Amino acid sequence: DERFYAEHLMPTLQGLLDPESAHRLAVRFTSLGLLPRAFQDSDMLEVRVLGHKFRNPVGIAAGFDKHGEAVDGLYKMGFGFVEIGSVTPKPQEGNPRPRVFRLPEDQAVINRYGFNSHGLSVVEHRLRARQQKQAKLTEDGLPLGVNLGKNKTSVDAAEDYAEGVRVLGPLADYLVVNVSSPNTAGLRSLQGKAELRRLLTKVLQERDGLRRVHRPAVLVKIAPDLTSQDKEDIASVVKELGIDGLIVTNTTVSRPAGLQGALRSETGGLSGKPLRDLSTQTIREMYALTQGRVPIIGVGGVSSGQDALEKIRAGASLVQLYTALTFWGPPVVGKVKRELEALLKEQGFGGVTDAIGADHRR
Ligand SMILES: O=C(O)C1=C(C(=O)Nc2c(F)c(F)c(-c3cccc(OC(F)(F)F)c3)c(F)c2F)C=CC1
Ligand SMILES: Cc1cc2nc3c(=O)[nH]c(=O)nc-3n(C[C@H](O)[C@H](O)[C@H](O)COP(=O)(O)O)c2cc1C
Ligand SMILES: O=C(O)c1cc(=O)[nH]c(=O)[nH]1
Repeated sequence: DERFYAEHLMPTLQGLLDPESAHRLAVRFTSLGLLPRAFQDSDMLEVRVLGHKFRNPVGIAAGFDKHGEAVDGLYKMGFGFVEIGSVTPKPQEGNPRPRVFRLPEDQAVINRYGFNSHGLSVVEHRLRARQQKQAKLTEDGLPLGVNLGKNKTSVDAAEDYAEGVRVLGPLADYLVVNVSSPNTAGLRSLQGKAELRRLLTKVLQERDGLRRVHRPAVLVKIAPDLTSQDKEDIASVVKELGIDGLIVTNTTVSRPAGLQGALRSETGGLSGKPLRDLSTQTIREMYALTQGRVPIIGVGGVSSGQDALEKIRAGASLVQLYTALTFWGPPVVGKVKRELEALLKEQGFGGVTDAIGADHRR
């Protein structure tokens, strides 16, 4: 029940556990399938993109399952697709705790995990243990994405991503080159035109070298804090290299006027409601700059069917959410899907596909 989780369970749980502990428990419970029984996906929610079928367009954003420990439990939660990561080549602990903060009054979160990761090797074996099961899930419209990061002390960023492509690329439907984390020094500078072109050329060559059935689509995840110039350059490089898609957006280092949370000034990436429209507008811009020819996964502040549809109409073929789950719990997934379907009908769309980029055509 949506009300029970939102009004009693989640609030109570958050009053007993600090945010990081709550997240750990969340991963455990999800991996064990301890979830409230979930909404029947209708044909209207089906979407075909990135060379795959997605039974519904709502996925779990990177960061919740960083090490690929609860993939099956997440599909059970109702997500149309799952994205794990970010995963770094070698294992690393990330930043010291506390590194995640709740801003209840803003329905937001600020985190500075710093790419805490079990590493490629561990995640590789974890995914291989269910590789064939995933193959059937994917064929049944439930794709898997793998988000790649880089180690804090890496001297060659491009090689870190290349290694991720070689090790986890064969186990993913799509790979995400995450160059938008605000918690790794100098990482976002990789979004620059020159560095991005060099980086992505290497990533794509590595990807193309994989055997056909193990060749994933490659997407780039960008920040919501890019200048107009940065966006023009990214769009240019994407079209030049044939990048398969974009994930828009990661968390923001900005602090919108109006934040009420006592922890609003903590260093880190802000997620949730305060990021919603900044992300939607970034999706709108990237869609236009790419002439609607580059698939976009919209992410940032999605907690309702309306939030999802606004991003879809802005140009997103798929959407993801994370923060909303931390406030409303598992039931939010079914809620978003139910509201989205109803809105699609009310607005005269035959299905999700018909609504993609609709705002640009009116
Ligand atoms: O809650 C938090 O403060 C934060 C996070 C979080 O993962 N929160 C969740 C949580 F604490 C849970 F218990 C969740 C779950 C996960 C699965 C089942 C659940 O129902 C229960 F507890 F009754 F079993 C609740 C969940 F999905 C979260 F996102 C991530 C950053 C901060
Ligand atoms: C606690 C936390 C950890 C995250 N970790 C990652 C990560 O490792 N890689 C990544 O690409 N994004 C990461 N993100 C960002 C989310 O994938 C997403 O882009 C962003 O939070 C906006 O969506 P939301 O408002 O629904 O949370 C993280 C977000 C949070 C809140
Ligand atoms: O691990 C992290 O701190 C992190 C990575 C990322 O891409 N985004 C985010 O908000 N946090």
